[PDB]
Amino acid sequence: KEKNAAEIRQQFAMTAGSPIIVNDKLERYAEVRTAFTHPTSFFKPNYKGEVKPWFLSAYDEKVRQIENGENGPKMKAKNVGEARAGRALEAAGWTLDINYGNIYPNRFFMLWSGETMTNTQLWAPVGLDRRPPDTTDPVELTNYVKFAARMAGADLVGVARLNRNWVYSEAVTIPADVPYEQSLHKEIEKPIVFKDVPLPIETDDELIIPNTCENVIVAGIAMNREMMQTAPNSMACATTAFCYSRMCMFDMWLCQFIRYMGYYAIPSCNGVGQSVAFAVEAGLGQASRMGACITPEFGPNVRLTKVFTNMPLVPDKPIDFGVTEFCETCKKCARECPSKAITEGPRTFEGRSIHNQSGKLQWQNDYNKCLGYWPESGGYCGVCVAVCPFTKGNIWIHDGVEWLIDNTRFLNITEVWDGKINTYGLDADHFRDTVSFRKDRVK
Amino acid sequence: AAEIRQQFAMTAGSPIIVNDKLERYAEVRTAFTHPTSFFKPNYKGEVKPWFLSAYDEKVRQIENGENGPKMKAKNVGEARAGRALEAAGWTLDINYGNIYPNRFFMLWSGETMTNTQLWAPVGLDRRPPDTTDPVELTNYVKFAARMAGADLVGVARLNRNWVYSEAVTIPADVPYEQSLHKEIEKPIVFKDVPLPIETDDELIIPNTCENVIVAGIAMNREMMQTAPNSMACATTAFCYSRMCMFDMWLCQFIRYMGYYAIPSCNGVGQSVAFAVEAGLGQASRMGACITPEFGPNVRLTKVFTNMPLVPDKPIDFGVTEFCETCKKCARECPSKAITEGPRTFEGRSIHNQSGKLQWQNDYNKCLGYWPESGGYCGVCVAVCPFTKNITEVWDGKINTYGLDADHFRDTVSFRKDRV
Ligand SMILES: Oc1cccc(Cl)c1
Ligand SMILES: Oc1cccc(Cl)c1
Ligand code: SF4
Ligand code: SF4
Ligand code: SF4
Ligand code: SF4
Repeated sequence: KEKNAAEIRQQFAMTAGSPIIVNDKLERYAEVRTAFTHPTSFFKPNYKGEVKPWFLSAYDEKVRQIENGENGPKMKAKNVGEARAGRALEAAGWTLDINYGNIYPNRFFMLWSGETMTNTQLWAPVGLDRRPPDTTDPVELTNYVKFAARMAGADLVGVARLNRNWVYSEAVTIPADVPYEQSLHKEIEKPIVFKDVPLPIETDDELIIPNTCENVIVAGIAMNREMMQTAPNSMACATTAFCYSRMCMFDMWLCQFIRYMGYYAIPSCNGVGQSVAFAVEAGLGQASRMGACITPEFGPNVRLTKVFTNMPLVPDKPIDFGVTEFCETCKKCARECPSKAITEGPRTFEGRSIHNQSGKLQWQNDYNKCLGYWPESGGYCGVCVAVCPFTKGNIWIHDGVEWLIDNTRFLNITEVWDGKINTYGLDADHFRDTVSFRKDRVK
Repeated sequence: AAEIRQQFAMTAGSPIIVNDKLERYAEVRTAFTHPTSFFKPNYKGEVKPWFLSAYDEKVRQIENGENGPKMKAKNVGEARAGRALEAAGWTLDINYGNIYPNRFFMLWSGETMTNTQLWAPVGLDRRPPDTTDPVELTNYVKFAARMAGADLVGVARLNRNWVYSEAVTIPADVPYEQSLHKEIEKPIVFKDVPLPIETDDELIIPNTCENVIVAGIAMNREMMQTAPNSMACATTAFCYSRMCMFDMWLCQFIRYMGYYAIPSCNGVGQSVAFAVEAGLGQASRMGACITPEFGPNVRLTKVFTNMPLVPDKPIDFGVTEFCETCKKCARECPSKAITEGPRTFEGRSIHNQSGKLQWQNDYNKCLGYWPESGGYCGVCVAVCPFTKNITEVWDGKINTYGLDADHFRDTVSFRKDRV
């Protein structure tokens, strides 16, 4: 029986309700607490023992590997030119991303209003962003916005009501008068608040999201399997990087579509809130031991971005295809993790360190240990994603009655450069899995 | 598809036939820019820049619940959604085509880009190349081109006949808000200099700029078949933003490999000629490059570089002989812009470059239909055999970037077909 991704999603659909289990110690999480930004984790030694911002120490390791003809830690390249080429591809992939994630809200690409954008100015005579909505029916709007999402580069798209528990209490950002070249030295915190205002607006003191901001649209941006399977080496860094620029394009495209439909839209990429939780509530997939959203189509080998809006929409149903029970017995990511960051224990409500948000039931991982491996390896690792059985393209089988996971699944870089590739790194052997008709956009 | 393209490869040599009269063509002569064609009436009889008159028709259509000229939408909501999708598609494109060289997204150096600055401590853009072998470089850069969103990619030596003699641009310190009102003409010249450079007087391409890399960016078939209505405008628009990201991504890769790279999108030179010389397809009666995978339903962009590369062979799969007897685009064109006659070396008007054997079309007649219809037409692309209602499009099949899984296998690539 030929694989039917739509059938699979329908088979495992849940009844409505946020799947994330929480208790009374839950409070919104200040973004500065992530390992990338917090002072306790931001600094890492380089290979000479010099203590630096982690990404500068990682740069030192990239340079060292190129000079030594390596594609990764102790991984010899074919020659220096191949080592150089992998890092050139990685660096280029980030072209449309600011400071590794686009996290500053309402700066650079992540503007909360389209008014100053060159595209908005060019189109101003038509008045699409000033004319009241011609469609308020959530059913039709869901079909329109999901169609637009696929045009804008999403491989998966889902809708959820906005759960404010996953919106950061304070964002990391920069003052509005700070030019890019000083941005990394002038980062500040700024509260994200919800108020009775008509439009998203930023004051000197606050980023203000309107109380009318009902919905979040979550996109999955598929990474390339062959390149991620080289983790922790450079080609895994390149598929990561290119997908961050795809995320940025998605956010801007979709926000402009929503604005030109007469609503407002807030982009975010890696900023504003916790993408994994939104993705789980929007039904893209389930949380996992490693901490990523695992999808039926791509496993965890998929990036996430999201857009917040007042556009009326129909929320999607969460999905339960057994990930929690497989993660309970699998632990491959924990065993293979080069830094032992991933727990082999049970889920708890108690954060392992400052980097975890306490009060939600999850596997609690040590993300300072994870980040510490990045300067050592000169990359963004990804070994957990690479070894997860759900990342394999071969997991789904049909037994004549229904779909199921094949339990047998759970028991070099020159060839990548010389091997299979297609547009955006997508794989035509599986691309049919993300075909979409109206019936699977809105019910 | 790899079998087909090898089967139809020609021996080396530009297939475009030229004569002694050929001269490089000033970009201002295109119908989009030239003063004789730029102003068009709207439906009220008011003469405006053609795209503003076209805007007025889009507004009139939304108000009247239409997706195109005399084409009722399901309701006003559907009409609005089609124009919202079209407008959004252009997000990463400046003034319909990114033609101003070394402005906005089309910078000729990576030095000021936020990504280059972030990566500066690694020194990839200042380190000499570690690879000079054109075979390996061709494989690397084509792999990168596919990562960067090209559905097709080819390489040719740069033929300066197709580089505009003078570009349309704006002064470097003019802000976006005044760009449309302060467009100027600036020569593109070739000189013995190390790097692409712009002076007050000239855009200077180095004599070492040996090669052009041409990308095909596939449009969506269902949407283009709604031409001249709004969903054909939307697939057009989204692919212009795909073009811009391709140029920037690939230029950065080439720079981080130790070479220089000039992006262009619709600027700098004539994409159809470059695409034919790079083997993506053949010229056609309508004037487009027709590819085996997509026919003419594919957009083009290109990047110029001194990176050593292996030129691809031109391809001949019989387009010329088919266009000789077909004439379907010419009979369906709503403005009679496309000739039914034979190819000549003599342009029909200022908008054509004389001195090259081609079907000569009247591109002022084409542009005149755009304000009338409120869109970018595309009927010629839609009806062409090589290419093979709006509610059904919105309710129907779609996939990532509008690509089609029924055909996506045709653009799979291994090293054997890259070099
Ligand atoms: O969020 C990410 C992911 C990978 C690399 C970096 Cl630097 C940031
Ligand atoms: O080059 C193009 C193509 C379509 C529309 C416009 Cl305005 C320009
Ligand atoms: S490797 Fe195993 S335990 Fe880890 S996330 Fe994947 S399925 Fe779960
Ligand atoms: S990215 Fe690497 S170091 Fe981090 S959790 Fe995954 S396997 Fe461990
Ligand atoms: S775009 Fe339309 S008007 Fe222009 S040549 Fe093609 S069919 Fe004719
Ligand atoms: S419609 Fe016919 S004559 Fe026109 S470009 Fe296509 S094949 Fe050629």
